[PDB]
Amino acid sequence: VGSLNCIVAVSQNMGIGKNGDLPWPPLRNEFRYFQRMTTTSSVEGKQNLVIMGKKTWFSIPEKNRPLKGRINLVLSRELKEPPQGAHFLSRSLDDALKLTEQPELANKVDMVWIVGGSSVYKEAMNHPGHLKLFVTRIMQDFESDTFFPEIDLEKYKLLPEYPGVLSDVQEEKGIKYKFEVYEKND
Ligand SMILES: NC(=O)C1=CN([C@@H]2O[C@H](COP(=O)(O)OP(=O)(O)OC[C@H]3O[C@@H](n4cnc5c(N)ncnc54)[C@H](OP(=O)(O)O)[C@@H]3O)[C@@H](O)[C@H]2O)C=CC1
Ligand SMILES: Cc1sc2nc(N)[nH]c(=O)c2c1Sc1ccc(C(=O)N[C@@H](CCC(=O)O)C(=O)O)cc1
Repeated sequence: VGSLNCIVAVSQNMGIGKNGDLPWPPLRNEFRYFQRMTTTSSVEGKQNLVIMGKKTWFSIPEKNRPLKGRINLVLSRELKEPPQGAHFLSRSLDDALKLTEQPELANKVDMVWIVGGSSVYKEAMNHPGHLKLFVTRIMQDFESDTFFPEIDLEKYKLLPEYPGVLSDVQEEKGIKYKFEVYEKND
């Protein structure tokens, strides 16, 4: 198994969701960035693993589930088995990450990407060791009912460059946004 990473898009007021979807209208190139980051694996013969809560799973359009080219894992303590289309089910983040070490996955998984929601982002952000956050800053306020936890900048350093991530301001549908990469090690 390789690196541990979170990825999120967040408004200025720290919103990530409203009513089971995103706070903003569809930003097609932003979605494509999510796809490219989470799918792209530098290691031959491996895929990346995506870890998500149950509501996040059901917020992805059924036509796009499972996220293609990635191993899809859902966190739930109420489900008895993975939802239709998903590959794995875990009862805790610690369990999911230990599973990547088991014989069924140990040599299949390159990067791990945590794709939300709010509880798993908060727990991940405080997981030991080396972790990166790929954050899209949506530069407007949007009504939301689900929020991103606080990024502790004493530990998470905003990187001044990263290969493959555009540095300039993007704009779709009249909404400006920018890509950021943070890293901690503790
Ligand atoms: N802007 C963006 O980047 C993102 C936006 N979103 C949005 O956020 C909303 C969904 O997020 P949110 O409401 O936070 O919900 P989650 O996706 O976190 O789903 C919560 C459910 O997942 C299970 N769960 C969560 N964490 C764990 C855990 N560590 N171990 C075991 N089970 C866990 C629980 O299910 P159970 O009760 O079955 O145990 C819990 O009720 C939607 O609006 C979605 O569109 C989501 C991700 C990213
Ligand atoms: C669950 C997360 S993490 C995240 N991080 C960033 N930067 N942007 C987001 O919008 C999301 C979301 S919400 C989301 C909902 C649907 C999809 C989706 O349907 N993705 C498909 C299709 C992508 C595409 O149509 O461009 C894919 O990754 O293959 C992706 C993310």
